[PDB]
Amino acid sequence: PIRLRELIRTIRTARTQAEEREMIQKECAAIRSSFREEDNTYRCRNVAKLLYMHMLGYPAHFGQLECLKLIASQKFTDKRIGYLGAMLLLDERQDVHLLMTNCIKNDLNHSTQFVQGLALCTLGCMGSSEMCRDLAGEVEKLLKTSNSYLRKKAALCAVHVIRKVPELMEMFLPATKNLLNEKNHGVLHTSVVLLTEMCERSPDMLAHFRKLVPQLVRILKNLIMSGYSPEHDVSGISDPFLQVRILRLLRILGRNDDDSSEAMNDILAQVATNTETSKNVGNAILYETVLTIMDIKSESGLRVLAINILGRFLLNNDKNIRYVALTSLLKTVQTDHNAVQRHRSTIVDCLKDLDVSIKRRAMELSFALVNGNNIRGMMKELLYFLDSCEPEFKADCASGIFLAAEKYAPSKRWHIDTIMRVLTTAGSYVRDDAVPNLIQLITNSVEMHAYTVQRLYKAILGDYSQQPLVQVAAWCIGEYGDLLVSGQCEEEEPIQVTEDEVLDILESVLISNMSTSVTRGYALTAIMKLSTRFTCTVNRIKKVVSIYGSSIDVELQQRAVEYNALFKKYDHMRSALLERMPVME
Amino acid sequence: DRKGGSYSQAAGSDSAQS
Amino acid sequence: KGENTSLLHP
Amino acid sequence: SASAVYVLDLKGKVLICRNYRGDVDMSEVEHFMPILMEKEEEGMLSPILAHGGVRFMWIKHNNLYLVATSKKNACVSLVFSFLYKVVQVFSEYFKELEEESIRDNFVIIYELLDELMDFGYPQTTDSKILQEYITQEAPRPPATVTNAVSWRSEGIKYRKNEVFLDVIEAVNLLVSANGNVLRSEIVGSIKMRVFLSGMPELRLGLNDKVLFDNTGRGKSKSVELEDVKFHQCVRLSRFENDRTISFIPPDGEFELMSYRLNTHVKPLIWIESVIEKHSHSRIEYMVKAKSQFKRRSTANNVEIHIPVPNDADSPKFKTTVGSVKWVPENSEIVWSVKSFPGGKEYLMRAHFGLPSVEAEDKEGKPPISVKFEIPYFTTSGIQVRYLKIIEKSGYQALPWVRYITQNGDYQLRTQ
Amino acid sequence: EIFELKAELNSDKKEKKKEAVKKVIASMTVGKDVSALFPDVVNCMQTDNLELKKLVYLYLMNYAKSQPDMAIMAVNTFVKDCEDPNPLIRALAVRTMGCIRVDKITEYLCEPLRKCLKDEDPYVRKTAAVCVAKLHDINAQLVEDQGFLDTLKDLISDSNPMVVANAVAALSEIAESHPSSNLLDLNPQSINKLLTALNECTEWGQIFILDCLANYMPKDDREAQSICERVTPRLSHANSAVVLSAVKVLMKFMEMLSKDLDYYGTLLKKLAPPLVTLLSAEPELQYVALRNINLIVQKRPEILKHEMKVFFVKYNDPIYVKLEKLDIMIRLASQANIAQVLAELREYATEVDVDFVRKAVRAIGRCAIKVEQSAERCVSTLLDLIQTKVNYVVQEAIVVIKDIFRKYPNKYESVIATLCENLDSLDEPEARAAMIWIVGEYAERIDNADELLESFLEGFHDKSTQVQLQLLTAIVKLFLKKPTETQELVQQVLSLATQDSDNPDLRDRGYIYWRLLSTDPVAAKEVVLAEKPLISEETDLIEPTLLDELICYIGTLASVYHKPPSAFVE
Amino acid sequence: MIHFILLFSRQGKLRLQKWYITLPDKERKKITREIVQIILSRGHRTSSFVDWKELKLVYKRYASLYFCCAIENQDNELLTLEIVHRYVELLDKYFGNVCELDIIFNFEKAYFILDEFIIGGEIQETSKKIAVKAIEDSDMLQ
Repeated sequence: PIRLRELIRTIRTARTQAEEREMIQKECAAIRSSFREEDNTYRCRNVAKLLYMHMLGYPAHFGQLECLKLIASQKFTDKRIGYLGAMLLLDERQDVHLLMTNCIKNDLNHSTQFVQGLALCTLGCMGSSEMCRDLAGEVEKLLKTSNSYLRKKAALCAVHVIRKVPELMEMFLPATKNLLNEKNHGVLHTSVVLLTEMCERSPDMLAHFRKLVPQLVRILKNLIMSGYSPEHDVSGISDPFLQVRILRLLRILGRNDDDSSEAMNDILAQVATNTETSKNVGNAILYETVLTIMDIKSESGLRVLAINILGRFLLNNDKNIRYVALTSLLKTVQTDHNAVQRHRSTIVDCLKDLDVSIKRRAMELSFALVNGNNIRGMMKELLYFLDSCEPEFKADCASGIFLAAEKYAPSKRWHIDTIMRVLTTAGSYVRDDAVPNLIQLITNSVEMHAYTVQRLYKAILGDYSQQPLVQVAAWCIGEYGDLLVSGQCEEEEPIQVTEDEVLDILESVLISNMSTSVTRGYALTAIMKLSTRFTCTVNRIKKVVSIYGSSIDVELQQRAVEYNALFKKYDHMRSALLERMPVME
Repeated sequence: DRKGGSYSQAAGSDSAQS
Repeated sequence: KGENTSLLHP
Repeated sequence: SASAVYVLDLKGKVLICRNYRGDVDMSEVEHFMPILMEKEEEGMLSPILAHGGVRFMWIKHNNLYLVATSKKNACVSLVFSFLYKVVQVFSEYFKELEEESIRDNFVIIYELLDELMDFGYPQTTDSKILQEYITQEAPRPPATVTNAVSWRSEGIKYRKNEVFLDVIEAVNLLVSANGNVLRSEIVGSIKMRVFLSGMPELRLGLNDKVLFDNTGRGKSKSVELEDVKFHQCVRLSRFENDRTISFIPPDGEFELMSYRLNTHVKPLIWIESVIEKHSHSRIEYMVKAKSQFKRRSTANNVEIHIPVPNDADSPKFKTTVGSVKWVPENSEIVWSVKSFPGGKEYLMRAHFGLPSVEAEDKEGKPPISVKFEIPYFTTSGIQVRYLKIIEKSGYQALPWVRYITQNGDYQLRTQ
Repeated sequence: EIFELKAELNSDKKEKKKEAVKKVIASMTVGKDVSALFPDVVNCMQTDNLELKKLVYLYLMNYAKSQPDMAIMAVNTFVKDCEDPNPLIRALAVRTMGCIRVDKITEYLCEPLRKCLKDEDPYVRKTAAVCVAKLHDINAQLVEDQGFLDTLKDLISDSNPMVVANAVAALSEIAESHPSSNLLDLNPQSINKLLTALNECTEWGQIFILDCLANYMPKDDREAQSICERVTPRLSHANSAVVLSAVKVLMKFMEMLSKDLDYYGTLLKKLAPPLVTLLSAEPELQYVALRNINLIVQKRPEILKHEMKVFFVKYNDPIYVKLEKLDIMIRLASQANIAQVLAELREYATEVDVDFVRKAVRAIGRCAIKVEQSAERCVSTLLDLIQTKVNYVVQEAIVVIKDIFRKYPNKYESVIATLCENLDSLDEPEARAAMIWIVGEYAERIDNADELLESFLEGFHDKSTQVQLQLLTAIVKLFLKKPTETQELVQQVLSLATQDSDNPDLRDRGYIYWRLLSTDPVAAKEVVLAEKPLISEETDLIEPTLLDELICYIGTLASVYHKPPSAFVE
Repeated sequence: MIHFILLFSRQGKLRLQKWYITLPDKERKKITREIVQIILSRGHRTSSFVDWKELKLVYKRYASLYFCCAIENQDNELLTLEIVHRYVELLDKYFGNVCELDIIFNFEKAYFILDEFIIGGEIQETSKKIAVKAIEDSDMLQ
């Protein structure tokens, strides 16, 4: 039985990855040999070594039955080792935790407060969809006890069961009633967390849980008044976790009612100005209070105080404070949107910050703050940010710009120009999913087609490696070939479009190696549709279709064969099915 | 002695080929 | 080394 | 066309660097480690890396990777040959290739790196010749480098003239799981330790099939070597003209010639192994080894590696001759036999447990490899005919040679 | 520290100076920015002991570009050292002069380079040849003004074969960067002279000697025959690069040789054993050998036609070698060794490398497509692999079957029943789409084609664009072939892809299918369900123009990457 | 609730791990590797907050070994930092001058303390002395 410290030293003595793997295998061989003999004296050391090997990156599948056997053992060290193994290497998808239900039930009624607590913690950490079904009866029994050290564990187990089984919340309603008078801070915090979870799960208990709002307000006021305490007082803040839980419960309660908001209005006002934000706990409490006020129907003064606090925190040099302020502003975007416009300069400056999280928060705030009047002004800033954005932020910036243009675009021409600029500058950053949205937007607009067609033709001849831009240009050509070239049936004056450059471009795109089989299909469809849309270049695409009918791609080959068959046997019926597709929202 | 086969003396040339 | 140092140094 | 030859470590730290052209910035080595990590984690890791317009072609040594940066279209083969020569020189000078000598032998290492290659073009690679101009404990360079003979220093004098040869055989057999042998190649290795006085011109003569046919004796046992690779001392023109192997042996042990021809004979050892592996219950290893080699030959240190289950524990071995041990580090049954007389038959019956819980992922079937090494046995039948040791001064040489037969790529595919 | 080191280096005691030099070298190697002390070490440079002079020269070379201004205090020392009686000191000084990347220092080094160009010591001659090339690379105009081209040309026609090889390499490097104007090419006499010193060149000198012939283009068979006869002994060199260089030279010379003569046959016969020997090199060189074989395989595939057993990948072979082994086997795959290739592929499919398994599946598919005589064996192997119940193996087998059906579907109706129930729950887009295409095109041997497509129509609007298009095509084909059991299925597909489908290409395809169905369903049989022509397989052989150019670039980066030298250099 | 907590060293070695979400072993390893790469590829002025996979990944290492957490987008950000600081202080008080060496050798004690402090991703005891007393009583049981 090698000791855990000796095994750790041996592992640390390994330098090469191969040497470490060899040592781990050598230890695991002895561990498996000991396990196969049904060892019970030094089983704790073997379990610890197996857990260390699994954490170090070694398989531990064979060490599954040993943990179950040690769980139902009688030694305290063996029971603790088994519980740790079940918590670490055991999960719902393991399929070996089904037999652990009997062990948990046996240990759930144990007189010892440590074995029962360990079993409850293991059940909460590795709760399964079926384990909670057969353990719900025992969980409720422990929740009604008067054990302070076990009340928190019972509350955590009930919360875990409710999260895993939302339909089991009905059995916890009569157990949590009249439990807000616990003197212990941990019990009160667990009760508050359970009440918040029950309220967030279903709204039926909101009315029942909304009557205790005065009790929660009184508890919060007492906690605020009792600012000195040996336990739970960190950095001058007493019960920061309890205060955060109370603020979250207040924010989640009365968000659509006036009585609940009015009852907690005094507490929010007192905490909004009687809290010290010098430490991180105070800043977190202030942020939670601001979020709760924004998420509830509070008074105008509370909203003004929250706006002032957010403005003050936005100027803080701390990265965490700036991120919290940005998150609060993003959350309070729809609510108090007029008051959020005062931080436009701060939002713009945050985009140039050297923080990835800060930059992302600033970009999100700018995207969410785009209105129907600042869209034109913010378009230049968005384009500048996209041009000088990070490689991982270019696609997100382009998607946000496209969404803003499609939502509150000042005009179709301006929106079309912005979309074309984004496509030309996005390059390989625009997602292929936005291509169908752009196609639908182009099809919906039936007033600006000549300028859009000319712009697409100009931007498609220069480059063709942009898959989304190439697909958009091909779709535009297929939809408006009759408008891109006007009166191009025969030779005419030298213009931008001559009825032959489009066919050459389509052929190059189809035969170009920079094709993912999606742009090639769009080009083939555009060429097929150009037979009826364009009549100047006739009898020329048929040869290409016949030649393209032997392509390696099965779908491409079938499309080429169908096009050749339509051109060679349904020449009169080719135009009978080339009508424009319907346009829908 | 030596593992892998005892060393043997080598000739000077193909005496049978002149 | 850098590992024997305290996590918070209190 | 390497730009800078550098030596890295297992932690990404460059133990030593030696720029040859200076066309590549020294900061590109930092991106080599992340690039190698990305390639290894994605299966695209290769010895020839590429940091944009600069290629990092290098091999992995015992403890560090000798990465040589390059930017132009340099010869990758030339870079690999230079790296191999540098590794050989380091092994000859330093008995160990680890970080302990890199940080301790820098004084001579820097001088060797500077003298070996100039402007990316190596000039000297002989460790014995280089030891006379660069030492770690300087006179004019020896005339051997300037002269044509750069592998035999003149003026060497010894009390006796004894040359020890080693006809080492490499029995490589690739037997499929169906029982048929696919790749069965035997590569000869004529390694000689020449220790004489002066600069003798060795005239190697063997019973080659081509030589026998040319002389008219193509009817006796003649070695049919498909590929024959002579050393640098061996004159290519002399061998190409009339199969005349005339060359100046070096001072020390070196590989003169290395024959490589296919083998169409039955395997010297026939292994009949079975796998009675129960479904998560037990396993059986009915391994039987039959020696097809001559009874007069004994395979010293026979090690037939039998890959057992990775998660197998509490194994029991029921064999006949030889010690069988399971090594958890390698996860296989080591059929170790000290002396195996030719024609012997060893039968083994393995029995090991298996966990009830199945493994998360498959582990594969490693091939069974035998480590038979039977000395004084020439499977190819090639025998040394003569060795013309000629010296200007005139002395009576006492050449010696031994034939050693071992197992090379003698792996057996599992079922 | 720094002050103490400077004081030690500025002392008159050699015992302290050597220790200070060693400490400075270790600090620079340890990763310490010691360039600030360059002027301090400048004074302690002219030392009689060679141990400290080499360290000072190395520090100056490593601290030359960093402090070019402070390097102006070494020209006099270099000039003084360029005349030392010891050849080693002169060679070291010449090497240090060329290694200093100083624009204002190389100008004054022309005189020492000219003096050492005609040095009697072969080491001095090699050092001067290397320094001339270094100066030309640093400044081509300065080298041209110094008139070192004439001296370099005369170096090849002198004694000292190592020095001759070094001069040839320097001239090749200079011409490599040159614009091809005033090339250093030589007549057959120069080639014969180089061949005479080729047998006396060192291991490194052999490559330099053989690289010169890579540019010369023979014009007659007699000259080509002599060149082949002289390069034949190079195939018996222990150096891997020398053998590769000889093979490349022989391949280049074969472009002018006549296949009617017996020289071509002898060269082809004498090259296979060399390839077999090179294939047994180090694992690092295994990839290079495989790349060289692939480059030469597409040009002269009649040399290694019988080399198939050696192409089998070993158990301990590297991943970069294992992947290339499959490509080599596919390139050399033929009906003679079709059974061996199939057996090797079957063994390679039992491994755990997902990338290796995919490569093996692709190689098996390529071999089956290339040779139609083993189509049945390939189909049986694919069926066995599918029955192996491997998700990645199942996807690979589905892809291979879909590829084979499009090429040889005339006798592929016997496997549709087995593939009808083959665990169609796999969500791989490459396998689900292939299965849908096979079902649509092969909806004749399966009586439950309509039922199978029902499961794939649940999420057709959100599965994928290619998957949705394949499903729509299969539904259209089923309706055209059997419209009794798929009459409502076609209408449902049209409604889902035309009303609830926002894909532009997919919407257009659905509208076209609906128009064809509503215009002439009979004509849809001859329009949609038509006999497509023979599918043109993607040939893996490189273009002849690139192969000829790639032939000259052998053993370099352009051959390993299979790309032109100008498409990869920066 | 904290989805997972991982204590990783500066060199990339992980000294502690506790995930409250049932995920596959390969998926968990990939997520841990990605988190290590992101944290190891982040500067000292990144705000100690990362939005990875819609999870507020907060990084706050007080020594060579760093700390990580996975909090859903439904609670405050400073709460996670306060909880991490409180856990570090409790571990230091229980152990006494806790260093990196004691973490590897005393991983079982750290796991027991974490289990007794946070269960299911949520807190179990807001105080700092009651949890220490409970841990000491449990350890003294034998």
